[PDB]
Amino acid sequence: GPNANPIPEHFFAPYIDMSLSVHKPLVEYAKLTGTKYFTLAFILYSSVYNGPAWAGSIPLEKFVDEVRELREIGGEVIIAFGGAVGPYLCQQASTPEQLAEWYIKVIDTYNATYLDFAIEAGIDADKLADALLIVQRERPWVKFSFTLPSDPGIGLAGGYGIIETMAKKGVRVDRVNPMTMDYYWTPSNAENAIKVAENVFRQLKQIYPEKSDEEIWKMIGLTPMIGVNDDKSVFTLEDAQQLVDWAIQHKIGSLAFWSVDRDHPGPTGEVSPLHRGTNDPDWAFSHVFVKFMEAFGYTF
Ligand SMILES: [Mg+2]
Repeated sequence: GPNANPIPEHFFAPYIDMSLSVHKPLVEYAKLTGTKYFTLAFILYSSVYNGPAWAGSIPLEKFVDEVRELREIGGEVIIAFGGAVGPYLCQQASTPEQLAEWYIKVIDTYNATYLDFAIEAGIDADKLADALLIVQRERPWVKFSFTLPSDPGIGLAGGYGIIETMAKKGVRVDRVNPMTMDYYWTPSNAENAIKVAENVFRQLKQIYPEKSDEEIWKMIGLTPMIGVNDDKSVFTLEDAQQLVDWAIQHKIGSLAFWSVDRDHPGPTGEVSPLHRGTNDPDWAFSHVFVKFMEAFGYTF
């Protein structure tokens, strides 16, 4: 369309922390990473603006021009809410109507076609669902993704209840995107990411028993944390390659990772927003994950 582009059927849209002072133009990241799709993170409640803002108080509209320029090369974005720290819009809003108004302001500012709810903290899932019923009614072209903590012993944790609530309420669930990271008791590697994927497959089959195997895999995305994780385990470049190959074979809907600005070498094991604590060259993980899209027709 004139102000929005198609996202491929099998896509890779890694997270960019928009609040970092190192932030490059989106078009520059496209050139460097090889992907022209990104998940922009995170919108939170700003007390200063009494509404949505990046990391809870950078002006909402700051990146409109960057998104326009990315769209000029055929790129597109997913706008993400939430993340590790609150206050989330869905926590601060007193009513689902207020919450939907805020989500719609974000959609309208960016002409967004896809939203991501990265729900890590405790929330009122009923209020969220009620808000999203309003959003999908008013903005019926906007897809919803849910990015949620996971563990290779269980699949989704409390986030399972969120998806259950969505499905019951009749809220569209376009993507379920477990965060395959930070288990603490077992390492963040490809084997464990695949176990999470399999568990989530079973979880979604329970909610949507009428869906085919291929329909369920299409709903699933996986998001590792590249290189060193918060628990000192390391999701390696070999893990990336193994996961990409598995993802291609299973024809899953999407991959992402935390994060674009971490895709640089750094001192071994150091946790940073600016590098991944491994020795792989700049953009090495990005280039491996792009192979997922390339299997299914993508070229850039
Ligand atoms: Mg929120």
